[PDB]
Amino acid sequence: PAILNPIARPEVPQELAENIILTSLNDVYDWARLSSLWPLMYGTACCFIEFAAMIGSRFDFDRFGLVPRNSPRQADLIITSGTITMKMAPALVRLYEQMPSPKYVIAMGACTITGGMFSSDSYSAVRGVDKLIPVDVYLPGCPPRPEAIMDAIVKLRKKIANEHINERGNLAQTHRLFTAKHKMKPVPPILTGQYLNAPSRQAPPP
Amino acid sequence: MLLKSTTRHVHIYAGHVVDGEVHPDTETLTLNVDPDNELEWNEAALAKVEAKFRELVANAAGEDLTEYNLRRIGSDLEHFIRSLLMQGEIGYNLNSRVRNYSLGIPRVNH
Amino acid sequence: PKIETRTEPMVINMGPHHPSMHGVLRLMVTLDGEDVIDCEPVIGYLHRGMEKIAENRTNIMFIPYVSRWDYAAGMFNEAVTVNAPEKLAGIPVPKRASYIRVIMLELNRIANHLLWLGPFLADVGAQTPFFYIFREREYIYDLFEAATGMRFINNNYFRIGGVAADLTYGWVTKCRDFCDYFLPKVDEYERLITNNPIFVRRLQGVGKISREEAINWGLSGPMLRASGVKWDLRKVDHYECYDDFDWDVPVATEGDCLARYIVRIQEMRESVKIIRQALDGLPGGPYENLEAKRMLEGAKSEWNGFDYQYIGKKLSPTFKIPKGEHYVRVESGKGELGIYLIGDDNVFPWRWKIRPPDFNNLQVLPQLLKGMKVADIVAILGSIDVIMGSVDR
Amino acid sequence: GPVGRLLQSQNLSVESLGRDASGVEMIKVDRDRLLAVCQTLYADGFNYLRCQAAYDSGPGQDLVSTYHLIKLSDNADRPPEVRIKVFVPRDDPRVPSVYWIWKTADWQERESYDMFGIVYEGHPNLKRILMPEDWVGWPLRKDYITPDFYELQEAY
Amino acid sequence: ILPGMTVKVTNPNDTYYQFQGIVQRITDGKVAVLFEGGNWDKLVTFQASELEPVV
Amino acid sequence: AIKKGDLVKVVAEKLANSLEALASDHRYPPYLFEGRGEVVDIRGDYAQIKFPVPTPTVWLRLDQLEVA
Amino acid sequence: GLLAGYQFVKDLESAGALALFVPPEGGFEGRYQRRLRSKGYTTLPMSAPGLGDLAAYLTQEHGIRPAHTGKEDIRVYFQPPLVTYHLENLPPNAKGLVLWLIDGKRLSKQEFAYLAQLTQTLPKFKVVVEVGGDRVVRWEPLADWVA
Amino acid sequence: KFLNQITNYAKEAVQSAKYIGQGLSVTFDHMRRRPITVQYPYEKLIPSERFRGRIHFEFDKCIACEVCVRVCPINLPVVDWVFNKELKKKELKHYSIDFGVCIFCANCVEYCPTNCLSVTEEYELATYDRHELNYDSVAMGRIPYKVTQDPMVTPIREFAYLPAGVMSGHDLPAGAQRAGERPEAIANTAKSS
Ligand code: SF4
Ligand code: SF4
Ligand code: SF4
Repeated sequence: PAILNPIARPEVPQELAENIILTSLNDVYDWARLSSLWPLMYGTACCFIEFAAMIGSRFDFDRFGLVPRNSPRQADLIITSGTITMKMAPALVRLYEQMPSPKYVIAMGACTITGGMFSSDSYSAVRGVDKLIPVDVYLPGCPPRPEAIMDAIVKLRKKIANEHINERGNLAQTHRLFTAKHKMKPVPPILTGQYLNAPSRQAPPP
Repeated sequence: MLLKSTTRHVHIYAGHVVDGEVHPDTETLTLNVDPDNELEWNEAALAKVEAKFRELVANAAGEDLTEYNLRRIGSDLEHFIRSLLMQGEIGYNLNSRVRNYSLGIPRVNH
Repeated sequence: PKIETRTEPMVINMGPHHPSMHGVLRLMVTLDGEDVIDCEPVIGYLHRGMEKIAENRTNIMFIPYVSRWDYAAGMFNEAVTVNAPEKLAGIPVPKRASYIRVIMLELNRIANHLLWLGPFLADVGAQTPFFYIFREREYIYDLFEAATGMRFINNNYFRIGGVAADLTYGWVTKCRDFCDYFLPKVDEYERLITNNPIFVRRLQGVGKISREEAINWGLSGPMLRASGVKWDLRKVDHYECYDDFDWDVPVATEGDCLARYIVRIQEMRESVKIIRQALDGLPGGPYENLEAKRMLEGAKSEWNGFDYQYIGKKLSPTFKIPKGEHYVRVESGKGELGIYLIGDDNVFPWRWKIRPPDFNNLQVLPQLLKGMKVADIVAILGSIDVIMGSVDR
Repeated sequence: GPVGRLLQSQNLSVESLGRDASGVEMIKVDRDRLLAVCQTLYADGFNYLRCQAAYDSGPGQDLVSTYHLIKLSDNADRPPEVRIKVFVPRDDPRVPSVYWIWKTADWQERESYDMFGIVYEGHPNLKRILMPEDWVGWPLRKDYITPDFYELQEAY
Repeated sequence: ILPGMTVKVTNPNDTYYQFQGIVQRITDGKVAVLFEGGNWDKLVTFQASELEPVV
Repeated sequence: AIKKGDLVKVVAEKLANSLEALASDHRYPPYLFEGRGEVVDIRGDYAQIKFPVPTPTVWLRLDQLEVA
Repeated sequence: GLLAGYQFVKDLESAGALALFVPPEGGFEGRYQRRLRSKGYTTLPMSAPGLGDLAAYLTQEHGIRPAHTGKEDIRVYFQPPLVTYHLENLPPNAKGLVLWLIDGKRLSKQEFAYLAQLTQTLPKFKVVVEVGGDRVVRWEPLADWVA
Repeated sequence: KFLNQITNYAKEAVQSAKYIGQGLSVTFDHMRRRPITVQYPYEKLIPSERFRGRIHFEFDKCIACEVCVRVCPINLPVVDWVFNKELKKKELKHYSIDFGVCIFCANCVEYCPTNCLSVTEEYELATYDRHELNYDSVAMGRIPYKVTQDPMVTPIREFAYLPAGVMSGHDLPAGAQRAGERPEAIANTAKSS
């Protein structure tokens, strides 16, 4: 109750290394994971259309090594592109977590870092993706100039270089987990096929 | 199939983790408080979170097993964690990772 | 590790994470041996609450929301949200601001058809036209960024009494240069496609609705006009500055993907025919000559009258839209956008509604998949110009 | 009005609200004989809907199901463009479905149901397209109290 | 040049050629011209040598 | 009497037994009774209430309120 | 260059405030930040386009007023200083607290001079500023580059 | 019956080969046309005279009208005033905009009477944290960037600022102007015959 939301004052600090033959190899490691970030084609709204224009030929992002990839597993980056409603959010955590561990995030737009215009009087928007996953770089602006995304990638590339190779302990999950028996009466799934084969579509009632 | 509530630093499921799988059982309700290490946990405050979860499932739940309800539980836990993190029991990790203040910046309580 | 085959129809999920542009959309589809019986399309992944946000937001406060329904063309809906309270108050609109409205809005139609065309071909094979449209559709971005501030979407260039801001100096002859540069290139596309067999053999006769079967399901846009129906609200409703131009409303009759493609690609030429015919008829011409002729003598002359101004009386944020309900509509690329507005007496509306064309057009996804294939789905889904942002209401 | 005097001769009467600032007329077709009026109009070449969703007349009085109708002749001039309104009580009741007379009512009525609580007696796939199907609350009513979800609060 | 003083631009190698605008702020030799015109007021930093203190 | 500076507090009980609470969910927000309900509109007999959390307004009536 | 030792750390410990003229790609500067972290220094970049007087955010205690959106009428938070709080939240064996600023072009001469003078006072504290530019990563004392 | 089938077969084959070679020649023609790519960090693009980037702010011209909040779609800008008692003046004590929330509709800029609140051509906003985007009164003026005055940039004009007939903006003379005359020149031309 003196400094709210405080910092924790760690001990046993980091035990970094200092030899040159390892830190040059660390520079190569970071340069390699750096200059070949492979995004995930994750589109939800006009931020994706600006990302599509970023793919284009007025200014690509194929240079400094970015290949738009379709699956998470091969990917390295979610340029979060659009609004995250409360019905697609687990379909974003299940894309982020379902991905290899040295992975990064960019949050383009204002509808996905505070909810933007939908940060008020909306009842189905997530007011910030930073309360779903660890955002690594923020860039503002509903539709931002897609060359601003390349500013964000510059700013992300000078953060991949800010990493170290004997520091990958801050890259896993601890899984502080529990269990609890309950009683909440499971219901059947009402979400199946049966859109035209249902009896009520082929049946004017009496 | 699973019915989960995946916010940040609260992930709730409806199965039993055997070694890393989940195996939905319809009655175990696991939890995975703060996997990404946004916060630095003690032995006491974490037990308070555990007890909040236990007396929030059993004490008030007698209706269906929708994701709506688990999402509501996750919201109550993510507000309880604000309370613990404001009062000053736990704090941010400070490590050389992201350091994005999802919950809040530090105040002084004037 | 394996899956235990059985003699039953297979259910597969084409989830939110499409590897494409056609919004985020589920299609829980059930198939009988690389066929399709039906599918439950679980849309809803992009409901953020427009129709209840539009009740604590006055007109000028809400108009930037409006351009997020059709992410491709954010002026077919700014125009409608303008026209809705504009009719109740009976605010006269000039010919200049309405010709500007026509020009910019039809230019957005061009953009919309291009953004339909790109992923329509990417899902149907090669990616090169996706790169050839953002080589070309990127010029109207610069046009808009000159006239309005931002590019595709978020312009918020339109206002109730007309248009917010008069044009820039060198906009008109440059739009003419674009108009002249475009027609040689809609032909280069037809050199690269429209006869390539590996393309046209992919979508010969997939999808079809009859005339009257496309009217129960109300497929208001080109889908309704790609089945033998001469009907467009630019002509039958006498939208603002029309009957002053030449017209050739395209129609096909096959009802299939060719009947949509040919209609869209002829529309994206008829649109240029409108634009070239509008620039030669402004009340004032280019803003350069207009402002010069005003300042030369016309501190009182007829080149400063109401019909030559870009707006009537500029309004406050307390316009206080009057009472009385009505339904406005506009024929966009996907089809008929519509707004059922009511109003009580105050700045905040009462039941703002959106009637998007994509919603009704996307109703009939499964009928078009009444036993076709698993791999000719995207060819059909890419035909409507589905923008899931236009299904948030 | 013209449509009013027309279907008055078809032996079923409905109120008249006048016109709505565009030449369109409005009639309060009642709940029970709604399908009969709709079938007479579809017989008299009203084959296209153009909107269906609803509005709330206020917090306590009653709901509405505002339809809209049109003749839709090919290559036409300004058509008649009528609509009809169905006041329904608040707590329990509902309306019938017009899906079988003419379509466009499937997902439109499904979302009106989703956002206002208007059941549609005789509607297939009467589910929630928006608003995850496990949801509860009937959002767009004037009296709706949202939950205290964590992803709805702030970027505090 | 000093604040509050309207100016214009004399630089054919600049898109803001021959626009009149009011100076807003001056720091470290570069002056922020404010182009009251159109609808949205625009603000841009020009060097003192690109300008011409019109009356 | 309800005038110029005083905020409101939904009470507990006149809300969910009077045939008009059936829209929203049975259980209630943990921001239930905190006296922050700022004065925004009254339509003769109706009330409109903010609830200062960016999640939309609500239209209530006489029986459901107290002034703190 | 293609390989560099720790002379950057010596230059920084000597001058107190350097100014990087890295290229506009942001790929060949974080390694020097690593070389600093490989010694015991701890970093905090906080993106100068967003810093104010730079005497209220670094030395003194200032008032941040968050975004109200019609809801939650105006309120302050009073976050503590950025340089007397992280400097006290160091580990035990901490050599100092370096300070990185990504976009330095947007700032002015006065606060460059202020950050330079602030290295001597408040001892365990150093500064670096990424003023974009040259096609080879070279640096210069920040007391220089001004006057 | 059978020979005609083989002839139609060969005809389909030849037409397919021809329509493939057509696109072949097209793509082989596109690989001499100059790239329209904009090599951004070294070849940045110049924004227009109406682009809406970062908001500006002066502290001396504000009079605390609260129009900025009453007009923003979401009531964003945090005006804070105290009303000193000399006669009536509202004293402006603090002013901020969270650019992680701002939408860049610039209605704020549009309705500020004092010409205090303007748009800048800064589109290069980004942080590692969103509590740094909350720009203060002394961090909103801050004298924007001006792309051209950058020693390591080759600026490019966009399609509305290129000479008539010109389409790209890469290899241009050093005296190019937009399309046509300004109205001042037209007026002084008509006045002088
Ligand atoms: S931030 Fe802007 S561009 Fe991105 S989704 Fe929201 S409205 Fe669209
Ligand atoms: S609109 Fe202008 S004068 Fe009014 S509060 Fe904002 S900055 Fe100050
Ligand atoms: S740009 Fe729009 S959202 Fe931002 S401060 Fe101005 S009016 Fe408000």
